[PDB]
Amino acid sequence: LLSLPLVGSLPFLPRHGHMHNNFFKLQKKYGPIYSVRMGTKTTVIVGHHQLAKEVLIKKGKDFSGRPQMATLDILSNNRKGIAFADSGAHWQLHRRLAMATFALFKDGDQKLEKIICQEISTLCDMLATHNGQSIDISFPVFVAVTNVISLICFNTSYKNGDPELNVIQNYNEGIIDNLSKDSLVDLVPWLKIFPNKTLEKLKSHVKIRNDLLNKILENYKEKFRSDSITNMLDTLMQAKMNSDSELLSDNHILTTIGDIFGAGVETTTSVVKWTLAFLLHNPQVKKKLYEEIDQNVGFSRTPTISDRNRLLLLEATIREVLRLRPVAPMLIPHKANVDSSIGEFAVDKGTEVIINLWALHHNEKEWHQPDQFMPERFLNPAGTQLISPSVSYLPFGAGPRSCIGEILARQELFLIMAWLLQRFDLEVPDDGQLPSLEGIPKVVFLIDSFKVKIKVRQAWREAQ
Ligand code: HEM
Ligand SMILES: CC(=O)[C@H]1CC[C@H]2[C@@H]3CC=C4C[C@@H](O)CC[C@]4(C)[C@H]3CC[C@]12C
Repeated sequence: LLSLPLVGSLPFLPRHGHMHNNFFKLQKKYGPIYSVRMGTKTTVIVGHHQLAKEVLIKKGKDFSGRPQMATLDILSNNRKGIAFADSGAHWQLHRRLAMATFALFKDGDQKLEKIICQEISTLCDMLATHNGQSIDISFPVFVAVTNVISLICFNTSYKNGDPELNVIQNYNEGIIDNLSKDSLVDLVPWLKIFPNKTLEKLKSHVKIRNDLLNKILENYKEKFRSDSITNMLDTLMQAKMNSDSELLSDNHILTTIGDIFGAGVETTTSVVKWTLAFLLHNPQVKKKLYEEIDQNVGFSRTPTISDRNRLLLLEATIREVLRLRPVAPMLIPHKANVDSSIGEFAVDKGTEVIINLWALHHNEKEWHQPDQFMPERFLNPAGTQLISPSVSYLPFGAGPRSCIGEILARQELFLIMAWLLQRFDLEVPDDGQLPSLEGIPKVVFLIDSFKVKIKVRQAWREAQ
């Protein structure tokens, strides 16, 4: 009477719970760092901030690779661009170019605060027409951030009603949906197991997206001139002519613009939706934010970047949203470029390594009541300045593969929330339904579409 032969073993049920939460629960049994193997591939899950900072910072270069995935190969055209590119010359080149591009908006007649505030005023006007109604603000916000990125990349933007915006929204939604079912970290490779159309569907969306990028590129090749470097595509093209020109082919440049448009639009739109959601569940915090803005900016002017020194609760709220609901609760998978180690455990070349950011932001030894939305935790006991209550906090990642849009992201988020609170009461709809805060884990941690009643504030109207 013997034990059964065991051909496979998994520690939890696939497709049951959010994987990032499942991995975190396993830490109780197994500690902050453990592995799983799928056939020949081995993946390592890291869940403590110290070990995470070893992988991301102290040994960044050792762990800066990206694993190959069938779906990411499609979206990135066989590993071009920045985000899904393996570490290497192509990756390093476009990455630095993209970062240098942000210097052309440091100030001057192309100031980032002004570009953003231009789109936000259009967004505000649009939303004012819905005065007294309940709406889903996904699309207006998406259009506003799409313009901002479009100005950074091409110095161009869309007029309201350009149906191209609906086209983009449509393939974005389709890409995000098919890129993964679960998180980007899929436990079992079901895609390569059962008959399915996922790759063909993803191809189809990626086709439409690429053909649109091709179109914009051929138009820009004729508008481009060496004496005017004002946007990202200039930088890529200026760099191509000075040139190792195999790293700056057409596909490379498109894939790069693709990632920039991708991350620029989807992440920022998502965090605004989450922020509005959390405020609808917390009228009291929302009350104090109105009081804060009314008493620090008033209705004599619009909010500006420099008001982030004054509106501290607004900055704390944004930080607390990125804690509870990180856009990428498992970053993007890393990969060991060389043989190495984490916490003095050996990690081989080619081993996939996921940072469970969700664990870092809910670690009970590092955060007081992690389950709770408490913007206060980012304010000194008085409320006079911001502080870092924990080092176990990495919403934008760190080291070599860290976010390159973080400042753009922080500022866009700050200004949208600041303007919106200045002009609008944002209440629960007359149906009384609150948004679900459970979320949907894709490559981005989406929130369910919900509605808000939007009303021009009486205090703003009086300002005439
Ligand atoms: C609230 C908004 C955002 C958040 C929370 C965020 C967070 C992150 C995270 C976690 C990563 C991956 C770090 C890693 O893989 O270790 C990342 C990577 C990246 N992000 Fe952001 N991001 C945001 C907005 C943006 C924006 C606005 C842009 C572009 C302007 C952008 C461009 C990128 C790119 C290109 C990468 C890949 C970097 C590489 O592999 O070298 N992100 N971001
Ligand atoms: C937050 C983050 O890490 C960013 C880095 C690159 C970003 C991706 C880059 C490209 C795309 C394709 C686009 O159509 C939709 C979003 C999507 C899939 C982005 C989602 C979020 C990603 C993964």
